[PDB]
Amino acid sequence: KLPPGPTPLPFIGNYLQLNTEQMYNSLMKISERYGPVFTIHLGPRRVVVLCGHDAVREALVDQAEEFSGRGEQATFDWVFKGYGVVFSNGERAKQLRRFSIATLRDFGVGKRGIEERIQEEAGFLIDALRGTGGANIDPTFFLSRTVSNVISSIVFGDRFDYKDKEFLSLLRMMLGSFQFTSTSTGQLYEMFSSVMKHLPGPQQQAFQLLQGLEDFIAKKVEHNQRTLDPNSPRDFIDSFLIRMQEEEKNPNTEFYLKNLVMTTLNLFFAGTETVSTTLRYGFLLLMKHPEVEAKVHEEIDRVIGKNRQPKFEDRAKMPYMEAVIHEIQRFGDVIPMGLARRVKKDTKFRDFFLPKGTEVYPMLGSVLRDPSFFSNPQDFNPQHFLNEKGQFKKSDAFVPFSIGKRNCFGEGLARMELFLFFTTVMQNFRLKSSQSPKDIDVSPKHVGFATIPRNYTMSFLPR
Ligand code: HEM
Ligand SMILES: CC[C@@H]1C(=O)OC[C@@H]1Cc1cncn1C
Repeated sequence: KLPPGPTPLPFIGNYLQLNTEQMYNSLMKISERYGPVFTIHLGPRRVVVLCGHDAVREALVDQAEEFSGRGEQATFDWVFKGYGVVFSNGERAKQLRRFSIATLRDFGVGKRGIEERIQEEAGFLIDALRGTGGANIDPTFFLSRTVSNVISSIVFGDRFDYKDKEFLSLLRMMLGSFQFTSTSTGQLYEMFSSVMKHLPGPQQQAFQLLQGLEDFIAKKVEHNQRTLDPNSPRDFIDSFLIRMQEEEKNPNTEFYLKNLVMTTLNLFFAGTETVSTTLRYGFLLLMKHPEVEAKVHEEIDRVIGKNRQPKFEDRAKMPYMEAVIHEIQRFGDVIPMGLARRVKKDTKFRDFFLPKGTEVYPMLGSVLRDPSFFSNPQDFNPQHFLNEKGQFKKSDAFVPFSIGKRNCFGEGLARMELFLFFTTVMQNFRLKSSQSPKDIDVSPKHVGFATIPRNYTMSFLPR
């Protein structure tokens, strides 16, 4: 009645059929044997795995409500503990998601206000890149510093200074723990956390980075508290603190300190690392494909010129750039196995029975590479998103933000950011790699919770 799967063993589950370094390939390999909907045992964790566009959409959209539970990610769980918008369920989820979305729009998200803040931050990126003077640099932290400062404005009320030493450490905490969950040990940790949380190893260093992140947010919330102005909130924290006061006499409130810290961390973390990873990966692809870089240039120069900052609406007259960013997001597949769902009630899903509470892995990468939707899914080709007339072409299999009732509500911000950061950088610079285009390796460094591109250095050269 449960979907079919390989026969597990007590405690280790499907250990023998799973290569923890490449969980994605391991899971896809077994679906070729059992079909697109199958059961797996990640140690004692029983998970139903959804592969391909059809399986994922049918579950997460067509049976949207039944599949709207949030599952676990054991590493982030160590810090969040089911608190915060991301890992919440039921009433907690309802309240915090609703609140978060509204307060984000209230601070400019999806509006003129945050476009300007992205624009301003992009100029600061251009300045920093200008300052390198075309030298061979690691782009990692130039990018993350810029991305992070958009969401930081919303939640903390101001950007960090680029020379802020603490800001860099915050960014390292985010990079290191994100990377960890993408490694072989990280993915083993998803199977065996009940043991591994108490053992020495890479898990502990990731925990202490998560701890550093929690500590800063806690600290920021306290400062905000002692200086709070109930009539004029400066940031996301303030709005949340204001609601906490309004709800002090409701004993079943979801608005209390721990949910504040964790939601704030959720957004600071998700609002920094993913766009940063996507950008980092984008530029590596662009250097691998010099001819794609040239069309991006051709379009930018013809549509925007050189004398003004790119803006969000330039999107509509830039089908190629839109296709390029989509392909980067499709190819880069930053969240390859989505973020775990779970069934809200006993569920009938296409001839299978899934008991209430059953965890679900929506294999987002398998949709992004679904051969029914993209002609050459393993290649980087912006034509995946283009008409024969050269106009932009939507895809139902373009699901990097996932789909359904618990989909990424940072999508708006992220789309704007990607459009602005990519265009403004490509407008002002051309890219020079350390190695020859043929020698560049755009295969991932790590694939686990996230897809991480290999470490590289590069030059940003003025046009
Ligand atoms: C390229 C950029 C991004 C990608 C690819 C991405 C991807 C994802 C994915 C795959 C999920 C799981 C959705 C699901 O459960 O079906 C998710 C959830 C989430 N993301 Fe993003 N994200 C991005 C940027 C952002 C940003 C900028 C923010 C904050 C402004 C953000 C905040 C969140 C939150 C709060 C959730 C959980 C929503 C919930 O549980 O209700 N993300 N994201
Ligand atoms: C680590 C970032 C977010 C968090 O706090 O816990 C899980 C979540 C993952 C995520 C959501 N949107 C983008 N990412 C990378």
